[PDB]
Amino acid sequence: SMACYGGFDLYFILDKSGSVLHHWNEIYYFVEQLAHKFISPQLRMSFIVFSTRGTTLMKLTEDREQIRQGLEELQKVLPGGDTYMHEGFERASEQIYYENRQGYRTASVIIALTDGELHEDLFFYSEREANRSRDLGAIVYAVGVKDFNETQLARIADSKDHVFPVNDGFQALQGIIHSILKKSC
Amino acid sequence: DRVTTQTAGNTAINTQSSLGVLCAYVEDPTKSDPPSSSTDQPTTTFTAIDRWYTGRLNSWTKAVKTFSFQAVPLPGAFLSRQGGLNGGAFTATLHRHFLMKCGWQVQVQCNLTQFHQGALLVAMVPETTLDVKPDGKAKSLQELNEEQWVEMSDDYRTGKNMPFQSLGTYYRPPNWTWGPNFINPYQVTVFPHQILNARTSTSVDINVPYIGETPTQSSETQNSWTLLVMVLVPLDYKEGATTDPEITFSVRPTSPYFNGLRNRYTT
Amino acid sequence: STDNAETGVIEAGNTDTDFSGELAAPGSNHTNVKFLFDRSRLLNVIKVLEKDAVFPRPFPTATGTQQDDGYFCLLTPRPTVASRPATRFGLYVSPSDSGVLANTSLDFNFYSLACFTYFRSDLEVTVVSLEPDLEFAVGWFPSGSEYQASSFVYDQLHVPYHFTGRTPRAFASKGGKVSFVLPWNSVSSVLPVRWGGASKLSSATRGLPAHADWGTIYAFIPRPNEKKSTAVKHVAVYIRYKNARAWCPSMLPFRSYK
Amino acid sequence: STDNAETGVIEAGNTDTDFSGELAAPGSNHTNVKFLFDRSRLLNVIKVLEKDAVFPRPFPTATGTQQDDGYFCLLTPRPTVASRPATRFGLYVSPSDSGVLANTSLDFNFYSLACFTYFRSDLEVTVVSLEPDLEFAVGWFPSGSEYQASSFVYDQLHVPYHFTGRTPRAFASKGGKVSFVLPWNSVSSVLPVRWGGASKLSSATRGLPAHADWGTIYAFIPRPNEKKSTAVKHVAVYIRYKNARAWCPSMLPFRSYK
Amino acid sequence: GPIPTAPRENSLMFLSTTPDDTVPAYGNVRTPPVNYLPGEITDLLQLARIPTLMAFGRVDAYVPYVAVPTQFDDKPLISFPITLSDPVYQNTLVGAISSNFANYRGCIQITLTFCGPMMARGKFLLSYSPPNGTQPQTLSEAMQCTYSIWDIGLNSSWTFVIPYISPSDYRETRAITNSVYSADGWFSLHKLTKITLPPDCPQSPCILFFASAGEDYTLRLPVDCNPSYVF
Amino acid sequence: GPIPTAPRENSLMFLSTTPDDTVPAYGNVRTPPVNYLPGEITDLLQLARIPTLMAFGRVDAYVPYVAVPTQFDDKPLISFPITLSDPVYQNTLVGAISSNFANYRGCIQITLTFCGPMMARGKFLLSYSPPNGTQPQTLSEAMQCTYSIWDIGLNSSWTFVIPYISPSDYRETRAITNSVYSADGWFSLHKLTKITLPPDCPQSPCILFFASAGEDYTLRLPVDCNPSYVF
Amino acid sequence: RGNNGNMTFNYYANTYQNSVDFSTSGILNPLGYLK
Amino acid sequence: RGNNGNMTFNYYANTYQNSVDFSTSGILNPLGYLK
Ligand SMILES: [Mg+2]
Repeated sequence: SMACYGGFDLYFILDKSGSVLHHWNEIYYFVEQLAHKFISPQLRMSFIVFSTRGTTLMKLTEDREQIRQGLEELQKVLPGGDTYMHEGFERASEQIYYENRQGYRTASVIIALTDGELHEDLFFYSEREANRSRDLGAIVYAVGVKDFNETQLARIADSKDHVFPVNDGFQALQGIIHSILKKSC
Repeated sequence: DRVTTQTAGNTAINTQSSLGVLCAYVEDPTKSDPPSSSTDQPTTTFTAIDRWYTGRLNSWTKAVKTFSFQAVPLPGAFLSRQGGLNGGAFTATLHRHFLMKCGWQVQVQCNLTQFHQGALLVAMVPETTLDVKPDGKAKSLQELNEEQWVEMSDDYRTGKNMPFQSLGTYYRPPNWTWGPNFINPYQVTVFPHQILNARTSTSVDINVPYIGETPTQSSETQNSWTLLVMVLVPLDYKEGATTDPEITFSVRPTSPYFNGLRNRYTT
Repeated sequence: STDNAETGVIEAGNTDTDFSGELAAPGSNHTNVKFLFDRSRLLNVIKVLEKDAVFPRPFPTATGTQQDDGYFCLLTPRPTVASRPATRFGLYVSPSDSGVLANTSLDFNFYSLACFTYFRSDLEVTVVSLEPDLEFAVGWFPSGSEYQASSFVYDQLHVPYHFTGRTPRAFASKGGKVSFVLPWNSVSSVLPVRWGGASKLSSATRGLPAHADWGTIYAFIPRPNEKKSTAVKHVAVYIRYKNARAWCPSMLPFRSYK
Repeated sequence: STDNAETGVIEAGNTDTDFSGELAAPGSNHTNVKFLFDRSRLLNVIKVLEKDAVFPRPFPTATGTQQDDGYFCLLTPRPTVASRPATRFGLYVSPSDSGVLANTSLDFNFYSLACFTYFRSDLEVTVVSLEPDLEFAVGWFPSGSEYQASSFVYDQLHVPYHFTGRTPRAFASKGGKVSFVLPWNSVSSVLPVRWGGASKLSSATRGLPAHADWGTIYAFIPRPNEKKSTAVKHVAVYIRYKNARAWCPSMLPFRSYK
Repeated sequence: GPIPTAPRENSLMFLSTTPDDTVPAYGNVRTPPVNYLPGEITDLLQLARIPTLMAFGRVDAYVPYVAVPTQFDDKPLISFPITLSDPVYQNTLVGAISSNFANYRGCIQITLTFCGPMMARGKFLLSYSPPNGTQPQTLSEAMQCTYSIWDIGLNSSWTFVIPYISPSDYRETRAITNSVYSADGWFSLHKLTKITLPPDCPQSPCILFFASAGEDYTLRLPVDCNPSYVF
Repeated sequence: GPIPTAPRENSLMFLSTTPDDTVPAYGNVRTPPVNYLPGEITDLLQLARIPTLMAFGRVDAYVPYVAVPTQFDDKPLISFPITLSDPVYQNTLVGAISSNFANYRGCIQITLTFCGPMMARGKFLLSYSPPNGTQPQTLSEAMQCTYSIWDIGLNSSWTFVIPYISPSDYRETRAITNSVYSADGWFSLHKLTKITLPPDCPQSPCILFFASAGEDYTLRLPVDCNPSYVF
Repeated sequence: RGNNGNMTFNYYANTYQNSVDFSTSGILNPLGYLK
Repeated sequence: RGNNGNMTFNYYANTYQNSVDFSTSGILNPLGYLK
């Protein structure tokens, strides 16, 4: 939009499945490096985890003491369980719809992480919820930790242009997240 | 005294630190009548399967934590050759019979010097799906090498990761939180067990009978017992002692009954 | 006293073994297996049928299948889902309205004392209504039978085929209950509380017994399909394990520490 | 083994005859004829009388006859039509409103196991209501009697003649049922499941037995004809064959292949 | 005076199969005697033991026999799974009594009859395979199962008794369930040597199949029947 | 004719644990026999007597053993109250069968095992104090209670049987109540003499603790269990 | 005896309950005898 | 005998009430025997 966004948000929808048990020390490094880079008070961020229960580990806040208290909690999260990536998206969909009712034309950004890709009965709902969150007005990015089908994340993200490996992920999302900060008010 | 040689067929095994043969649930678990769910004559024991089958098992390092188990299914290790455990003429008969009804007799060897400490918990744990990934498929020989020891996480304590069926796109997939093939790691000593302490013995001796929901079970798809070597106390030594002691096991089926002969099992 | 717990057998001592003491008198036998499971407890709250049903099709059920969910109660202490036996037990934490919420069940009072592997017993089923002045009926079909799902037009009224049969359809009086004891009818010799084998069925899954059940009850209202009401009526199924036997000791569930 | 099936008698062998095997133990006796028909099943949903009826006149019934159809339940597993015994069983596929739709019946659970020709048994008749809070009554008249169709004015109220009689009129309590066992009262020694002779009656038709029935029940409401209601009330008739005997083995119906 | 009772929760319940009597209504009826009628079915297993015809789809017009071609092929001439819901068992007395029940136990007895000419000489292998992952088609894959060789001669029938090989004591009589390669396995009629006919004899004779029950075939648990014979 | 009864005030009441039968529905079912299965639990006190592991918070990752430091201190090395609701008793078979009951009576049997090296020599004092106003911490305050000295040698286990010292004949199995210094007192493992290890042996060995039931441990009054194992 | 579990006590007499035949004056036998 | 106080009178027979096993042809013993 040519009108600048009154708010700007960020959602770290993070996998804590059994598949990321040997990779949580790399996922946690990716989240802290994006939180301690964007220190602007215009940007709020929320930490959503999912293995079996999609659980909001930190609400949509901006207080850098709370986010530091949020990041001290993500370091001590034990991976394990299934991969319910649709319930990672439902906690963000309860926050986009809650923040579309403020009169502020904000901008929701969603970052997803997955090693163990989803079964057919679970990929059907995570593709459905990612269609639901885009209808709520979000921009879904799908950051990929180690080996993953791009096609299984092509439906989840906006396109194949929005799927990134995790080593290139901070190299990608350095200016991709920053592109809308200058676009904002 | 503590020197018991257990001769069986053409394969005998010695031990000089024998605690005793922990016979399970009965006085003699070798005595076993034929199955009552067959109207043919069973293939009983014969002198080419009445013998021990030594196969290796992964080493026990200092890196292993407490309660990290390592499951060896029976007869499921004869069929996938788990730990170099070729079944010989037992697996050559197990593939050709549809139902099989035997009771096991295992023995786990691990030689610790008197300057090591540690305590494996060897137990014949009935009816568990511990060899199966939380995603259905059974573990191959590579995945038993890629982890070497399965950590007792919360998914094993709650039974959250036992295999399930895909409910499909119709049902909303429920948040699975519990399943009855859990391990309570503190209560594995209810099973027929001995503790392989680093200061009393080097060989535990468990002798279990046939148990199962039917009077004889299928040959390819049974897991009615599961050898389960669990670390209660981690290994510790000073620098210079023999690092990474090996663990072996020795499985002998007592009184099998093979029913339902057919050709060799093609999937 | 001096012992060896590596042996695997520790003899249960008393106070008089090490010290000067005496044996306490035996209190009671309430730990008897035939005494301790012979008491009723709730199993599953199921809806009450008001027409000829469609039994839940086996998994993986795809979308668009017009079937009737949450009406059949697979009478089993093991975890079920969608009236069919399962392995894991799943409860919906935040049940959003995408997809059909599958009615799961479990016997909470059983597994906290199911310190064994195999369990065989008769089953007394009491089906208590959860509705004021409900005249319902409790159909049933054994372990290994299926539901007869159609309707036969008697006198221009679609009377379904679950009014009659060779299996017990007990009719309740209004404001009353239904109670009857079911025998052990499964083809397995015992019911596996914990099962480790694979069921060679529609695609094989480890740890899932095929015939570990006493059957499946369902509640219907004795009126034809033209007399269908609007609101949903529930009924509650209590269950008692008559003449219980249990084999092969095993574990009790992991009580957490948080 | 080596045999001759042209002989007409093949001796029922076992596994041990040709091979090495053994006899399996005998499971149960649920195939016993006295056990297998001694269980209740639905026969016919009949309307409930509210005045003095007119029994259906015998065939060929012409138009304009003001009679009462669908009220009498000729208690027979054989196919009936219009409360009279028939040979063929007819169900209306697209019942358009030209002419009176004749209430047919059949015992679906009987003929699928009626692998015999002659069948004699007592009859337990349970008459379950299909109406909430119906106080009805179950009249009856034996095989070879007729319905007493008029009314006698007691106290300026047309009380019909089917309230009294020498045959059992069981009155139901409100919300209750009627259950009573009827003896074998037909003049034939047995009931022909399949009959091949001709009934020398009103014009003779092959394959139609005249007295193969246990009687005829009908439901009425115990009020005089001035207290007639408006809506039509139904009742359902269940039937159990007590002390069944069966003779002369025969065929089971042709299950199609489409 | 009054005996103090306590009626249960199932008071005034009408259960259809209560193993008990009820009140008479019109008793003291002497019925006319049936001492003259012969052949009383005491038990419905007197009729499963009587062999009835099967129905095979020809190479609603089905055929009780197997036409035997003169062309060599190493597949069974006819093969059908041993399941009493299979449509080669709908109109036998074994498969139509047992489909009205829920369990069975014992030996199905498949009787053959060579209805060809008297001057024909041939042999037939008759293999019952237990449930394998793949149905055996080669003669060498069916030689290994439970077979028996039937030589055509003077006596013209062979009663291959199918064993009861099953884990459960009572098999389910109706396998309409989410299906696989079906237990309890497959019967299969292989022609071992070709039928050598003298000149001026009809090609392709006919093996008429029967299906009876053994002397230990036992049924359990009545269920409501399929009423679809009447539509 | 009619027996004149008089039904009571509890007519048509469904009581869940009525010590009585009910009406059959589908009887005459011969079940397949279970003569082949060994190891029948006749009584659930055959499993409290089987010793299971305890769980001690290390100096949801708990540890069944007590690491023994080389530093002298005159406090017990581990100490835990004898109450079967205490979280060192949740995952024993003693404390998880008895938490599903309401009373108990008899002797808890705490089995130890020294899982250190064979060349270690040491002694451990094992004091059970009855409920005092203050938990005994000094070795001299625990020498006076019910103790027993365990010398590490060839045999490597010691079964300290905790006496049943209580006024009431059946103690409450669940002390979740307005709480004090808890009856029934405290077990406490004091190291009497330090563990003398030869050179090149691991410091801090491990005393693996068990917890069984005595030969006179008896339970009473079932209650509804906590269903919080499933969440 | 049929589908009758009342082994103990018959209230009504045999003539009233059942319907006996008036007078004129295990081992499953085959239904066809080859002679 | 279980949770059954009916010491006096069983109305239904044993086959109808319970479910007996068909034929194939105090002192709490330990569940593990060291031999
Ligand atoms: Mg994963």
